Amino acid sequence: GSLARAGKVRGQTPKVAKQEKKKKKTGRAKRRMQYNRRFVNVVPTFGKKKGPNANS
Amino acid sequence: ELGTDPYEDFQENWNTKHSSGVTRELMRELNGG
Amino acid sequence: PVARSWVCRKTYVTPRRPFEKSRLDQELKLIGEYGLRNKREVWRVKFTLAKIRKAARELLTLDEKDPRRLFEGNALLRRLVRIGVLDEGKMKLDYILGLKIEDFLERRLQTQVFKLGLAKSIHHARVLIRQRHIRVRKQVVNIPSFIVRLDSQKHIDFSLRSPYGGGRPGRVKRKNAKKG
Amino acid sequence: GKCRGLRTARKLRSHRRDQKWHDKQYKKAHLGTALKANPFGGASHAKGIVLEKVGVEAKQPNSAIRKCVRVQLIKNGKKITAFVPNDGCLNFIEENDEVLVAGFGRKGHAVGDIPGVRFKVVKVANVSLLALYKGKKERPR
RNA sequence: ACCCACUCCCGACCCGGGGAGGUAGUGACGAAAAAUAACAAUACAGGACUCUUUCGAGGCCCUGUAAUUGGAAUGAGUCCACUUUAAAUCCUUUAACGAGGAUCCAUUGGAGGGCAAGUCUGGUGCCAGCAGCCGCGGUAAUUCCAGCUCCAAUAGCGUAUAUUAAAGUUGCUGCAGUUAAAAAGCUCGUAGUUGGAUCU
Ligand SMILES: [Mg+2]
Ligand SMILES: [Mg+2]
Ligand SMILES: [Mg+2]
Ligand SMILES: [Mg+2]
Ligand SMILES: [Mg+2]
Ligand SMILES: [Mg+2]
Ligand SMILES: [Mg+2]
Ligand SMILES: [Mg+2]
Ligand SMILES: [Mg+2]
Ligand SMILES: [Mg+2]
Ligand SMILES: [Mg+2]
Ligand SMILES: [Mg+2]
Ligand SMILES: [Mg+2]
Ligand SMILES: [Mg+2]
Ligand SMILES: [Mg+2]
Ligand SMILES: [Mg+2]
Ligand SMILES: [Mg+2]
Ligand SMILES: [Mg+2]
Ligand SMILES: [Mg+2]
Ligand SMILES: [Mg+2]
Ligand SMILES: [Mg+2]
Ligand SMILES: [Mg+2]
Ligand SMILES: [Mg+2]
Ligand SMILES: [Mg+2]
Repeated sequence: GSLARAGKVRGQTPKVAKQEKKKKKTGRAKRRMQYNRRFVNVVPTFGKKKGPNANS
Repeated sequence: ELGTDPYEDFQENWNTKHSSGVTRELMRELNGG
Repeated sequence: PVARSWVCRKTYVTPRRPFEKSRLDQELKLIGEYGLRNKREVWRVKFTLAKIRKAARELLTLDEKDPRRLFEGNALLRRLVRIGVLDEGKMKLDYILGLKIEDFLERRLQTQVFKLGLAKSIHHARVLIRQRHIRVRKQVVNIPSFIVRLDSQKHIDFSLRSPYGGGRPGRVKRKNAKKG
Repeated sequence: GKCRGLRTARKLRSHRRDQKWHDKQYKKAHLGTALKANPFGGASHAKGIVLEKVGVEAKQPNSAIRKCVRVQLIKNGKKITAFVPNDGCLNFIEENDEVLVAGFGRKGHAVGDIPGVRFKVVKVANVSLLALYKGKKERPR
């Protein structure tokens, strides 16, 4: 078929610049944060388990 | 506020496109994992 | 032909199932409790324990009076008691199967520095060890995975050259004193 | 049933050796016709010259136009249809270019909607398609 | 590229020679150890503890989160010297300099299921594209193109191909043959395989 529409969508998406974020920790520090967030720091729940990236 | 009901979601979308998701949600409501 | 050696081996095995929730939770609990860098350090100790268990199980299929069993199980039990995972009263060959990975994790230099009060945290203990502040009876050791023998347990201290063990003040103290 | 005599080793071994030929994969690997018919000749990758650009219609129930290239291999001269997988990467390939081609992932079997296509383009003009797509390297020119 | 200093070999030889060999250079084939931060005070939040029945109460303790404060510890680097070696290099040892955005910035693949992790927002509209497989996309896309956030391993992570386990889907252990693929139309018969008790 016609090959003129190649790259149509990727060339239509409006450009958005990434924002500036503080650098993430690496190595042992990242694992310490994960351990403190998943097990050490827990709030009481009523059985409705939510995922880490739940929204609405 | 009570927003989402896993039981209703499964019972309605069990045969729809979003079945594999809602099932995965329902188990989280049941087994606590 | 060359005069080199090519003997080497791996020290860990990856799990068969990449994404298992229970295994991930257990491994992350171990890493958090003992301040390990990554999952590979857990797998290394798991491999060591697996090898020990395999040897013990292979020696338990022989007759009790077999000379090789008597010679080699005695050596294995002696080494286990020497490193401190086993006890003197439990020096039978069956008790080896009752060992767990936490017993081997408790004998690292990183956890022993923290348990002896030299450091106020396990991560602080690892930092102190890696920065050449800890010595083992004469020698400055900076390897966190160092396995402390029983007879060396009493002989962990600060190094004589460390600012903590009576040495010269560090770079920051000297610079700040020069400031004022 | 099977023979369970103590002196039947020859019979058992001969029967197993003869019945291994009814396995599709064993016969494919040990017959030599598949290796002869394979355009790569057993290689993981190959280099070719882009003869032209083509568009292949996706099989039903999907509807699309998959962008592919007809190329000719350098070592044996065979002609091959390769897939250029990304959004808009077909504009990174020019005619008479030299490209590196690898398998599609199913060991000579077609993948997905694309009918009869078992190869994909990896590098064009000695630079990887991923670098061009992510804007890390430019075409040599 | 450097050397016969080591290991050994040859010669009439204690002395000569050796791209054999050794030492450096390239080297993410691959294997081992192991940095990318630690602590304290505040400012919030939880638990235990007590007294107060409840509103409550606290440096009274323990634990978490802050481009909020503070001063301590360091090696990556620059670089005297010694040591190393045939002469060097590297490692080790040591002077001096050397960290707050400690900008001395960790990446590779994913976020429907298999399989850990968002039917959040903006585009596109069976197009572009994704997708190992099932599948998604035809105006409210959990799957495309992006932003944010979240997962997995980590100085490593994807892809293509050969191969092993998974395969009790080549079955000796250990598979099947009524209807899912399957027992020769029937009988005889050589080789092969197998072969009833009994002797102190
Ligand atoms: Mg076929
Ligand atoms: Mg479709
Ligand atoms: Mg010599
Ligand atoms: Mg000489
Ligand atoms: Mg040479
Ligand atoms: Mg040579
Ligand atoms: Mg390695
Ligand atoms: Mg860094
Ligand atoms: Mg990413
Ligand atoms: Mg996305
Ligand atoms: Mg999945
Ligand atoms: Mg899941
Ligand atoms: Mg289909
Ligand atoms: Mg829309
Ligand atoms: Mg949308
Ligand atoms: Mg196999
Ligand atoms: Mg098996
Ligand atoms: Mg098969
Ligand atoms: Mg069996
Ligand atoms: Mg079968
Ligand atoms: Mg049939
Ligand atoms: Mg019949
Ligand atoms: Mg006969
Ligand atoms: Mg008999």
